[PDB]
Amino acid sequence: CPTIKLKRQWGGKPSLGLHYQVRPIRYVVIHHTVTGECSGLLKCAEILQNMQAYHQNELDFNDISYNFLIGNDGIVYEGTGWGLRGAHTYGYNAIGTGIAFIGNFVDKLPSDAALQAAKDLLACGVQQGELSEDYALIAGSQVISTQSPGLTLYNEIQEWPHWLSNPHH
Repeated sequence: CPTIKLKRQWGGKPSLGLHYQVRPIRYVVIHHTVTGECSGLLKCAEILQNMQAYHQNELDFNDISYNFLIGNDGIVYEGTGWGLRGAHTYGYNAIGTGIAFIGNFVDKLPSDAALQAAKDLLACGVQQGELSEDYALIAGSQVISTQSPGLTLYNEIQEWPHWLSNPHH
């Protein structure tokens, strides 16, 4: 079970509005940030802080759009966190957990540590009752008009158990 970097622990601002999710959650949506990569708290916190500010100020979201975000270091950074609605995926915020790999993975994969942290996050979520034992894992590109999480990353995750090939758009 990965130790999650909580919101305060990376210097993030409190959410401007809470919307509680049903438990358990049935969909996990995978994204990339279309940002540079990062490792370690110092560079990861800068990106997340700027991203949250952009989401709250320019995009009018209550908080950083993703539920969780994962760095090259293989640490899971709390975005909206478990049980709270983000704004990462149209039609899948209330009923989904949005997980973004930090970086751009059209042409490359995230680090092995990032990929393993993600699998651990999903298994622990099932174990803790955060996710349905038969949760569906999907790419953002399956359900909204986007390339996220990037073709290469997309090719990776369609091989994990729980991948669902036909989620509703």
